[PDB]
Amino acid sequence: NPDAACLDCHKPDTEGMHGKHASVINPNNKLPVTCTNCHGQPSPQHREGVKDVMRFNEPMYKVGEQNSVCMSCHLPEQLQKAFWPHDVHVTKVACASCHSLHPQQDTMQTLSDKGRIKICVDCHSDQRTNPNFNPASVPLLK
Ligand code: HEC
Ligand code: HEC
Ligand code: HEC
Ligand code: HEC
Ligand code: HEC
Repeated sequence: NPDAACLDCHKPDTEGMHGKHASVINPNNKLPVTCTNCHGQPSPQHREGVKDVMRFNEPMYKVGEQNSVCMSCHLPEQLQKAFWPHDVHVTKVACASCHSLHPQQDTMQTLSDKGRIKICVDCHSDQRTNPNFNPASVPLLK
């Protein structure tokens, strides 16, 4: 269990993977998805706050760096078929500004029809009125 190493320090509930990715198979190796598949690997300096592991929806990494990890498994063509606005956001805002992957359910998969339009308004309006908007880290929808 390669996840057990992380869970020696991290909280198995809130920092455990309890969303859909807990039950999926990694298309690259046909094994269960592990922590490092999304976060990469800690260095000896990990506890100090260094650019070792990936951090999602936080200011440390550029949008392109954050989102590229998802694309080690996901396919841009298929994302379009699921939800058109994906393409224009792939390089522009953190995937995790919308998706929540650690909890038992993802906020995006439960949105009503109205909610799927309100997210556009909420974040685009924030960009117009918030001088400190940072596309790498948006707490708005959380
Ligand atoms: C203790 C020896 C740890 C082990 C083993 C792992 N993690 Fe860790 N992690 C630890 C600390 C004390 C911190 C805080 C560092 C800081 O920024 O001040 C972290 C941080 C993370 C994060 C970032 C969370 C955040 O605050 O934004 C992630 C995503 C993370 N750690 C992941 C992670 C993974 C994938 C691990 C196994 C490969 C792992 N950690 C092990 C402590 C320790
Ligand atoms: C492989 C190690 C993956 C990485 C890295 C990421 N995802 Fe993933 N995800 C993966 C699989 C095999 C599946 C099942 C569907 C499929 O494409 O085969 C998923 C599923 C999702 C979903 C949908 C969950 C649902 O409600 O059905 C979402 C929203 C999703 N994934 C998002 C996502 C994001 C934002 C990622 C980077 C932070 C990411 N995934 C990485 C495999 C893998
Ligand atoms: C809000 C504007 C979003 C951002 C930014 C990202 N995603 Fe998304 N995604 C969003 C919604 C509302 C949905 C549900 C679509 C539906 O009709 O139910 C999704 C879906 C996905 C999926 C699942 C697709 C499927 O086959 O069912 C995946 C794998 C996914 N999203 C991944 C993903 C990635 C990798 C993103 C950053 C590049 C990303 N999403 C951003 C809303 C939003
Ligand atoms: C993608 C499929 C992931 C896998 C597998 C793991 N993590 Fe993750 N992590 C991912 C995202 C998109 C986020 C942002 C929040 C969200 O739920 O969407 C995170 C967050 C973390 C954090 C920070 C938690 C916080 O500050 O609230 C930590 C410490 C963390 N992740 C660690 C971690 C561990 C130990 C994992 C294996 C059990 C693990 N992650 C898997 C994406 C994904
Ligand atoms: C942050 C949490 C966002 C949410 C939710 C949505 N959008 Fe967005 N969008 C966001 C950023 C940071 C940018 C880049 C702005 C820039 O100046 O480059 C965008 C961009 C768009 C675009 C641009 C298309 C283009 O001219 O190429 C469109 C058409 C767009 N966004 C639409 C859109 C929709 C329909 C959303 C709800 C599903 C939505 N956005 C949500 C940030 C965020």
